[PDB]
Amino acid sequence: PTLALTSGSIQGTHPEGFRLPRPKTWEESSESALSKATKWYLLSEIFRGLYITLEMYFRAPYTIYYPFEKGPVSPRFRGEHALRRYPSGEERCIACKLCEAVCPAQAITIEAEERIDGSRRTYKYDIDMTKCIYCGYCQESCPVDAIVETPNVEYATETREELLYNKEKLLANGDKWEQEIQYALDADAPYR
Amino acid sequence: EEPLPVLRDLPRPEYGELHAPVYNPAEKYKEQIEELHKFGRYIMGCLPKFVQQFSVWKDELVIYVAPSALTQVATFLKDHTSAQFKACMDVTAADYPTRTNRFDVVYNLLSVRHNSRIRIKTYASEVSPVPSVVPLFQGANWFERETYDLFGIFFEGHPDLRRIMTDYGFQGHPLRKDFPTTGYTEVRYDAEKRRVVYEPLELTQAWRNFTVGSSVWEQVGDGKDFTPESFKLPTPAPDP
Amino acid sequence: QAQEILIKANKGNPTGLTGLFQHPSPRPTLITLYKATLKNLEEKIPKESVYRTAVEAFTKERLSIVENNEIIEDIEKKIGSGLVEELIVQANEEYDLIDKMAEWKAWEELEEKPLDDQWTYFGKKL
Amino acid sequence: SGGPVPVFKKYTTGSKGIWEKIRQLLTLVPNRSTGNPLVKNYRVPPPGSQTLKYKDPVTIPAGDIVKNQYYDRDHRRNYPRLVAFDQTKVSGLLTLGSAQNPRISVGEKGQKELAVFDQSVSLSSTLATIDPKVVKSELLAEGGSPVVAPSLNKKMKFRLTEESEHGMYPEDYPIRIFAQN
Amino acid sequence: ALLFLPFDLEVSSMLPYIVSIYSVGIYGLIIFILFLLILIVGFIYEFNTKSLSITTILHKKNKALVKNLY
Amino acid sequence: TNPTAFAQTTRYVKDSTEMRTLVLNLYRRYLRHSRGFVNNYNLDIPASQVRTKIRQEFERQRFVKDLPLKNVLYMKAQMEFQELVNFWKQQCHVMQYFESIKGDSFVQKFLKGAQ
Ligand SMILES: CCCCCCCCCCCC(=O)OC[C@H](COP(=O)(O)OCC[N+](C)(C)C)OC(=O)CCCCCCCCCCC
Ligand SMILES: CCCCCCCCCCCC(=O)OC[C@H](COP(=O)(O)OCC[N+](C)(C)C)OC(=O)CCCCCCCCCCC
Ligand code: SF4
Ligand code: SF4
Repeated sequence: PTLALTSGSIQGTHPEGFRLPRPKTWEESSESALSKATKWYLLSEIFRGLYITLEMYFRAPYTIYYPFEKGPVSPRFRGEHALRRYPSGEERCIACKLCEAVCPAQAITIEAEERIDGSRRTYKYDIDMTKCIYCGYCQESCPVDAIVETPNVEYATETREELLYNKEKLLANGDKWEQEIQYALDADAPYR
Repeated sequence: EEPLPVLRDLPRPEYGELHAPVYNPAEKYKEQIEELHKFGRYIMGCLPKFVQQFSVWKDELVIYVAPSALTQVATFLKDHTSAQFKACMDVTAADYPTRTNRFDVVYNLLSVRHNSRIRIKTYASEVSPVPSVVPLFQGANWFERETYDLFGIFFEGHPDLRRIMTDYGFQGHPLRKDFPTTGYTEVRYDAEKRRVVYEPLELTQAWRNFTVGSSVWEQVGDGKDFTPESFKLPTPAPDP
Repeated sequence: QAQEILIKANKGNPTGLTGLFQHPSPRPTLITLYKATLKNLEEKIPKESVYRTAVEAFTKERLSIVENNEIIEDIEKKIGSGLVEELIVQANEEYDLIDKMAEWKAWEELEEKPLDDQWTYFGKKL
Repeated sequence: SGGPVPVFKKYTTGSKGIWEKIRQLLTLVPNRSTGNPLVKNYRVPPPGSQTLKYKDPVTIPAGDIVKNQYYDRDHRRNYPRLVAFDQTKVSGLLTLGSAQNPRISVGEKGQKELAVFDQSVSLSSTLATIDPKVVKSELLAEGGSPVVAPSLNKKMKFRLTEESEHGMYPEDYPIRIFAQN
Repeated sequence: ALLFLPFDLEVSSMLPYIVSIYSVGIYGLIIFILFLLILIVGFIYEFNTKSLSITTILHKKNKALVKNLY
Repeated sequence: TNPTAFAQTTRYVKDSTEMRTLVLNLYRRYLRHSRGFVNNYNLDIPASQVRTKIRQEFERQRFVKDLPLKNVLYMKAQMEFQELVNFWKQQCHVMQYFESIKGDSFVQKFLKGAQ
């Protein structure tokens, strides 16, 4: 038999002790008048508050001297995009257009056809680096690891035209950062 | 004062092959399904004049009412002791242009009393007004202000209905399906007028609609039957 | 008749909830509103309505528990719907509902049936 | 429990020698850490220079080569169908009972009755004309009691703790800590 | 701001007593204390009326919900 | 909670005649604040044209017949007034409202690409 008889539930029932006791009056304060006034007139907690702040003055600060030092990075970090190659030198991308279809922001533009020697290669490949949200979906979807995000973050440009990376630019990044891409790929290969 | 352990080097458990049971996730809601079904019917029996129909999905009970049945059913669910939904969490809508009344106004009520949530669905058209629940729930003042801004629904009885999200003097209600996702206009700074001006929309890269390449095969089946065996009409058994 | 009762005190010891002060006369006030509701129910709502049976189910039940439980803590744990100061507002709102429930005549035929295409979503009937 | 912990049991840089004794003599709470992580412990093998060779984890029933038919574990296609109960079906259930507790005749006589509630039946009329025991047995509960809103968590209860147990603010501060019970 | 002016002229008129505290002796000390008592009776008056309190007469109202059964 | 300045309740009118009284009343309210609109918005035109262009937009809807269309066009009628009074729109918006502006021959549209 449940408490539907009184339109009550287990959930509606408050725990024991839920009702507050009678609030104390001025005659039930444990502190004497002088103790309460010595703390009040001599700013007891403020002088403590100063003292705790002064403890920090004799501690080692946290600041690092960028650009002479860098904060930690991990192999999964997402930064600047780069198009990679095989060791033999052929471009890794087979113009499969997967990354273009995942890309949440539609930052990728791929135009492809059969190469001069028959290969399935891309002749136009742009990333609108001012439209990308640096999300890593293109990297996850590439079947041949052709498009990755290098750990670079220091590439701020004076003009916005310089942030429209075309296929020449991205392949030049893949050559520049190939060694660092291998650092991250070797470390985080099994986790993908 | 022993030196701190190097947590890298401490031993770790060894496991062979892992086993995890496979069972339907919808099964664990079975008890919740019957109780919402009972309590859903209870509201209908109490108010047959208003409750058109009720539906249960897993652990969510929906009550479908007409626009003229809104204030009545909302009041009943707020004041009745068996169902004290004092807190209204969400007021929204949805656009289904195929239906005669496209907009589908949905209310979510919370009962901190009995730890329950109920949903009210009431339809509306583009020109037909809907009663405002602001006199009951003060928390719907801005949720109704937002629904009008994004759906253009007329809310009758609202003390101050106005744009809350879109710009002042914004033409058109964005979440209506006929409104394009990129809108109609865009702004730029005009040197001659020394002020930011509106101009008609013109995209340097037109939006690409990859949604055309959707699935040509149906992807999910007809579903499964999880109605409690106490809410199905019995089959009249054959005679001897 | 002119019986004036207090629903929400505006001063006194707190109850643990902000704005809900302790009620000076908890038990007598509940009994007055339970007796009124049972009386006022039959004045306006006919018998075939389930709602009338539902209120008389527990308004009777909450009226019998109050009488036999002089200790407030025994009232709360047996009704099981919060503090006694809350039960006053439950009882009060239970009373206001009947004045509106009778007016709506909410035991009658469905005033406005949905169109044949209303509760259909993406080509399936719900 | 969350009792205070000696400073040398926390992974932060701490003083040694004469300065440790100075640090304990002048600090308000001597077991407070400076917060600068231990250089020799924190992230010492970086995430890119670990030694663990990761292996893809696979529970047996759903990763096996055998006894692993996909239609057994294809839960996405076993979703609960959407059923809406109109007034008519409530009336039919109310008058005729349920599939578990039948109140319908057998054979063609029963097939007559089910077809009665195969078209519009307003529920206002059904409650007006039916046994009052039906409402007390089907619609309402426990002999006419109402149906309280069901709880999303039947195990949601609370209880009051005290500072000797919850460790937080003492009784004077205007908040109370609730346990599970 | 208005009460700043009377209390400022009280403070600035304590200046002559500072550079003459020795040579006025007990007599000028008793007069100085009397000069301060009369002004303190003003401090009592403006302390009891709570003149400097901003107060909140416009808002922060609460009421008792009282049913009016018939 | 209390409503903001110059606010009105949203009621769906059911009589045609009732609406026109509200419609006509609202028109002077636009006209009354016209000088303040110029002063507050620093408009470059005298208040005469401000009164001029207000009237035209009322007539644009004069010939609606069905009632449910009448209310919504009145509900949005009040909202535009309320925003204008309370200085909610910026100077850029109001200028561009009144700063707005014969079709080309077939050869001319053909010559420049048409539409
Ligand atoms: C001496 C000159 C320098 C300090 C001047 C100011 C004194 C302040 C304390 C008196 C007021 C009071 O109320 O003192 C009493 C209070 C509170 O005691 P409680 O909370 O009841 O103690 C609890 C129960 N016990 C008594 C068993 C412990 O103690 C304090 O908070 C002490 C604060 C010490 C740190 C701040 C001093 C350093 C500041 C910078 C110095 C360069
Ligand atoms: C007889 C011995 C004479 C000693 C004279 C010293 C008195 C000093 C003030 C004490 C009174 C007090 O701190 O008062 C607190 C007042 C007003 O508090 P209130 O509105 O009355 O509420 C609290 C009292 N109740 C509940 C009883 C009504 O505001 C403050 O927080 C002022 C804090 C100022 C801190 C400034 C930083 C300090 C810098 C110097 C150290 C580095
Ligand atoms: S990281 Fe994400 S947003 Fe950026 S190009 Fe790749 S898929 Fe597009
Ligand atoms: S996913 Fe990889 S292979 Fe496919 S188009 Fe993109 S970069 Fe080329």
